[PDB]
Amino acid sequence: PSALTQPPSVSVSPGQTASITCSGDKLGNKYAYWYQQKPGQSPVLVIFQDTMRPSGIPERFSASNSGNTATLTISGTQSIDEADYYCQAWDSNTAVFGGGTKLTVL
Amino acid sequence: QVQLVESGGGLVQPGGSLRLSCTASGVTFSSYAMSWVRQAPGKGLEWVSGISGSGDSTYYADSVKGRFTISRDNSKNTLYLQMNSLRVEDTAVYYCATHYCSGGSCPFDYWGQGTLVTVSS
Amino acid sequence: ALGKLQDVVNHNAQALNTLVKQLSSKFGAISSVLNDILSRLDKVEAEVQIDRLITGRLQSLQTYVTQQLIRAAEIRASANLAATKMSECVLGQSKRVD
Amino acid sequence: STECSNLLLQYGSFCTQLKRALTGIAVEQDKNTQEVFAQVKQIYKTPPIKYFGGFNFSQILPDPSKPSKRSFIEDLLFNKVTLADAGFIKQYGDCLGDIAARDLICAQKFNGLTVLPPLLTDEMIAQYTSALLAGTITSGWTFGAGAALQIPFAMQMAYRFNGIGVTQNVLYENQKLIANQFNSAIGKIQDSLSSTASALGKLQDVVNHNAQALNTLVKQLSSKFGAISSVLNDILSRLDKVEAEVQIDRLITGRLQSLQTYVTQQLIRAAEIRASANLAATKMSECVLGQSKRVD
Amino acid sequence: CTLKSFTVEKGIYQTSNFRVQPTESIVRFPNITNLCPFDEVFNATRFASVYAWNRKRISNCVADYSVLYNFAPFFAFKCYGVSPTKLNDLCFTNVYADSFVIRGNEVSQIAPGQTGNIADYNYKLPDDFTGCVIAWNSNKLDSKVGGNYNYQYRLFRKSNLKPFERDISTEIYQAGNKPCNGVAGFNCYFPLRSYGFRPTYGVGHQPYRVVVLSFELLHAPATVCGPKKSTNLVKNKCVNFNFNGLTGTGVLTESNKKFLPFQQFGRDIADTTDAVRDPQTLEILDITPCSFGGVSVITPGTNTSNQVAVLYQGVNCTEVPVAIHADQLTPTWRVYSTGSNVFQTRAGCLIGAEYVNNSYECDIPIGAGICASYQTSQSIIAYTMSLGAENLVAYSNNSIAIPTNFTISVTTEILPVSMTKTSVDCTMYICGD
Amino acid sequence: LFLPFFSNVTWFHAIHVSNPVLPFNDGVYFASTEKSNIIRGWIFGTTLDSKTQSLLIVNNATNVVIKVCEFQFCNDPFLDVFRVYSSANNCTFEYVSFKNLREFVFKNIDGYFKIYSKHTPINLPQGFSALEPLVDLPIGINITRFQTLLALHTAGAAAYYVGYLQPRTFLLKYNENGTITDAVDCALDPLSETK
Ligand SMILES: *[C@@H]1O[C@H](CO)[C@@H](O)[C@H](O)[C@H]1NC(C)=O
Ligand SMILES: *[C@@H]1O[C@H](CO)[C@@H](O)[C@H](O)[C@H]1NC(C)=O
Ligand SMILES: *[C@@H]1O[C@H](CO)[C@@H](O)[C@H](O)[C@H]1NC(C)=O
Ligand SMILES: *[C@@H]1O[C@H](CO)[C@@H](O)[C@H](O)[C@H]1NC(C)=O
Ligand SMILES: *[C@@H]1O[C@H](CO)[C@@H](O)[C@H](O)[C@H]1NC(C)=O
Ligand SMILES: *[C@@H]1O[C@H](CO)[C@@H](O)[C@H](O)[C@H]1NC(C)=O
Ligand SMILES: *[C@@H]1O[C@H](CO)[C@@H](O)[C@H](O)[C@H]1NC(C)=O
Ligand SMILES: *[C@@H]1O[C@H](CO)[C@@H](O)[C@H](O)[C@H]1NC(C)=O
Repeated sequence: PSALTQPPSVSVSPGQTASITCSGDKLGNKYAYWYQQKPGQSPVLVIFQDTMRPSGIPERFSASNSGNTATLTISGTQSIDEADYYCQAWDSNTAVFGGGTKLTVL
Repeated sequence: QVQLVESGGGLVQPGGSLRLSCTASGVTFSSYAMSWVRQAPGKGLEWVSGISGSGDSTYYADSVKGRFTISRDNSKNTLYLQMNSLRVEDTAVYYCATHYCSGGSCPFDYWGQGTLVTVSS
Repeated sequence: ALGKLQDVVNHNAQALNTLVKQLSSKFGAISSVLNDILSRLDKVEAEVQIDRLITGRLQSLQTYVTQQLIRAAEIRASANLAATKMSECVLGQSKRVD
Repeated sequence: STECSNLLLQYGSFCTQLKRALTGIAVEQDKNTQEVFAQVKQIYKTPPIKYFGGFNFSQILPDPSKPSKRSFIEDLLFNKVTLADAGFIKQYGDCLGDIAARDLICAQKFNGLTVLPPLLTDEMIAQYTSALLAGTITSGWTFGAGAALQIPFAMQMAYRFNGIGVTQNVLYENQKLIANQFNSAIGKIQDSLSSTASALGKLQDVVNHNAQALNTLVKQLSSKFGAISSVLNDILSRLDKVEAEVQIDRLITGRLQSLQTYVTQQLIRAAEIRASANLAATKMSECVLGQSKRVD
Repeated sequence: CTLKSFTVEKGIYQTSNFRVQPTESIVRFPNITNLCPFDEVFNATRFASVYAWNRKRISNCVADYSVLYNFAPFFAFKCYGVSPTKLNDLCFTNVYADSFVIRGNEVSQIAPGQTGNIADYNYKLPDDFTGCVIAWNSNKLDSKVGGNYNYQYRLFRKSNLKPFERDISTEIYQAGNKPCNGVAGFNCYFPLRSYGFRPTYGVGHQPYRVVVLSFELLHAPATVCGPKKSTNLVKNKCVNFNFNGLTGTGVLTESNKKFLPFQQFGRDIADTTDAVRDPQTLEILDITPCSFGGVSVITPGTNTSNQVAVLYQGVNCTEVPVAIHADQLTPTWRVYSTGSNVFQTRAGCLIGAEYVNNSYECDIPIGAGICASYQTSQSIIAYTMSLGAENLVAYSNNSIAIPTNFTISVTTEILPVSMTKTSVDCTMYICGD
Repeated sequence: LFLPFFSNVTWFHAIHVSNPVLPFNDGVYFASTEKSNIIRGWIFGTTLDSKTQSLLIVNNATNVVIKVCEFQFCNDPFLDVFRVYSSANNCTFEYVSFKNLREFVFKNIDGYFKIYSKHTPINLPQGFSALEPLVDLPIGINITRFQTLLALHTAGAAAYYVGYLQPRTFLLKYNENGTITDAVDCALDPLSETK
């Protein structure tokens, strides 16, 4: 919409399930996009159009967008998945991002 | 292999000017809409401006409106971000991202390495 | 000056001429002429084309008759008004304004 | 589709006579309006002095404040009937993107069905009604026969009382009572219009019947009529010429029948509307331009 | 030409609509490069029995159906809901190739709506089947001197199969009322019987190899497509377009409609496609008809002048088509917006008439209070119609106007009374003699 | 084939304190609120023997496996930590891929096994939540009976709902955003038929 609210951080042990959430006014009425940014690295798209993954993104990644929240779930969180995940949506030909969440892998 | 290379980033005094340039290789440049997005060290991602595929339509964020200007050359496969009146808040790493549309159905599938614009006295 | 009556005449004449001109429509058949269909095709094949022609010409006739009924209703309303005016304007003096 | 158009040419003059019938109906609507409202040889106007024997006409006389210059009661009536389509300009953009689906008018327009605007605008019809009203309240029934002959309104009321077999002294001796009763009755008309939202059910029914007819015509485009598909493009993309022609013929026959059904109901309804308009013109002549002895 | 006459009376006439024409053609098919494996369907060493018929899935490949004539010497396709020569222009979500062997006089049973032993107990096609049946004689491969008994069909079954249902069961069949106990008895038959395909048999008794291709032409994402090169995607222009076989003409714009992942097309009330997902970029696009509108021609009589004015009905003067060249706008005649005066009415854009501040009585009605006339140098003028002259009535509380004379007036009223009485000989009109 | 409105559905409670076959009819509506993951698939068939072909659907942490072999199913199939079946031969098809109401619809039309599903958070509620198509399987086999699999590692509980589809006519309301928000079961009562 205009403000994609996102938790600061999510702490997960290897093999657990991470659940990063993205909240916005009726976010379920728009497409949702998730990007993974690593330290000193460019952003990488992992979820587009709510629940679709680009080719090459591991099958463990999944997402949904219902109501006014969109969630990103990395099942079986590995050490590689430690990164800064972002949430994005479009509004009147302008891109709107969420604050970002660091997936701290234990 | 799609590759976006950025250039033109350096230290400027406040009130100065710049011109960022993003060059695409291994992709049809005219079939993509292009966009500039900035990330300050420690802060989040912010969409600065985006241009249509042919460049006929242009869109800017409010915090950057009037000041910045984005253009493209399809012959050179290059995207330009004319930067002027640079205020202190403009310090960020600037990425160029390709997307097929801006109507809501397309993601930023490819991102650049990122260029730094630091503005200070 | 008598445009109404001439218009009635012309509408009837144009309807009949339209009906005649509709006989050159193929309506999806190979020909609009029954004799050519019967001379070029054997019985079974000719029946399909003749059925197409029959349906088209039947529809043209029903269209004509429906417009005729509606126009006849309008004409009957005009005739009832004329009879009322004969009674109340010719056979008497009318108080009704206009 | 050009293939369908060439096939449709084989059906003769069905389309042209459908178009002729609809054009006749469209012309007849303007004729109906002219026959009802253009019954005055001049646009009559009252002087700024607005005293008529104590009778209050402010709520049916024009309001110069508003652009339409409609009366107060005419404003209420105008807001009681909501049009499906006024027939005015629809610029590109109203039927593009995500606005078209939420509007049936866009589908109608995209499938060749349009609404034409009346010849007389609402402002002109209000002008006619105000001319008739000024003629009546300043000259009685004289302007219906010849030149408008001014007469004080109380004396005109005395003429009317004579017209119903009551001596005029009854009017003159109860003039304030009679004027107050008229003012109260007009006030009740006002309050009833301001309360009841379906009082003008007849006119809204006309509007609704036309709108539903057009929407039915649009919805008939999804009928297969015995063909494999109701979409011409799919038939042309899936079958070669010879087989495609059979299915296109089926669709042409079905849609032709849909159009003829629509036009036939339009003709019959137009006849009913013409009868109503002739009655309205007779009532304008005999109730507004004069006093009627005809019971009820 | 609309009036079918060489003379036109004064009036306004509705002619053909204008229409912006497509500037180019767009083809958009999915990015698929693999060739479909039809060789191993038509070139198998042995085909399955019809009771145990084989089903193979074809997906994520490019299907050129013109190569099927090379793999097998059949005479022709027999297709349903599609023509064989249009297959290469289409896309399908999936294809299924069913293959088996029957005898020649049973080939008519491989068709929707059929009955018989094969259609009831071995292989059943749905009544709404869309696909093609390819059958060819295989006497040189499936016949032996002593007879070939490897090919079998189900002769007995308690009930008929459902469409596309397979039954490889071999339970003993009970024709009578006594139990069978897994033993072939008197009314207890083994359900399967073998063809005895011999080379000496007549044509109707000879083996035939059958391949049934079933697919879906309904709106859905597709992974099997014909040989068709994709062009680029053009937006904001009137184009011909082809999305996975769905053809049409219109303007393509970016859509905010939220398609679910299984949705490729969006349909409107008339069941016309007004939204499509791009098969390569996966973006959602809106489809709008290019540009159109009614045209009326305002003429005085051809006895008076050949000058005309043109009304573009219900249209902004800015959207009046200005498309250069004769292939981008029908009708091909042009009336210059600058050359002839342009006036905006609520009924549309009027070109060819000069608007004036005078008000006259209506001569040729345009609409929304505007009328046109041929007046003086004579030209077509447009104006607001006059309702009449104003007349302030000299009303007061004690003033009356009383006539001193009179006029005897005689006026005319014409009323139709009857119309032409007509009779039709229905048989003569319809059938002649 | 829809589940009729206000229809009588069965609320099963399966318990293992440390199981007859259900009919299939035209089709099945399956709802489960439990999140212990004990429910992990279904079986479908007619005899569920080696005499006929049967459909087996089993899901796990990151996959779902679907087969149409001739399973000799056990009397009480369940997943261990097989005991679902003893033998499996002649495989012809294979495929691999607040509270929470998980709803499913299975129907078997022509030779295609169609599955619809929907996960909706709940506070069987009283609103509308249309199910999305999930897969259709080109398996041509006859199904009259079905059963639910459980996953046993100990005390186990599993509650689920079963309703049956009937040939009906429904009037669906699509809102401006493309969502099915309302429906009318035309054969429910006189008022629905009028609607
Ligand atoms: C006439 O009617 C108007 C509107 O109802 C009202 O405001 C006004 O007071 C009335 N005048 C007299 C004299 O009754
Ligand atoms: C399906 O199986 C049941 C029970 O075995 C049987 O009664 C029915 O006839 C079968 N239907 C078909 C189409 O084979
Ligand atoms: C025609 O469109 C222009 C802008 O395109 C608009 O300003 C104008 O008001 C429109 N005219 C009418 C009569 O709607
Ligand atoms: C008509 O009125 C317009 C607008 O006031 C004015 O510009 C123009 O000169 C007038 N033309 C004539 C012929 O009076
Ligand atoms: C007419 O009468 C009204 C009220 O009786 C009065 O206000 C008005 O001034 C009178 N007009 C003339 C011209 O005497
Ligand atoms: C009445 O009119 C006639 C003809 O119009 C005229 O000759 C006659 O003088 C008029 N009478 C008076 C009294 O003016
Ligand atoms: C549902 O069916 C059972 C019997 O199978 C019956 O006892 C129960 O009353 C039914 N429910 C309703 C609401 O009628
Ligand atoms: C459709 O989506 C828009 C987008 O925000 C929203 O404003 C509107 O309320 C939605 N309509 C319904 C019926 O949910």
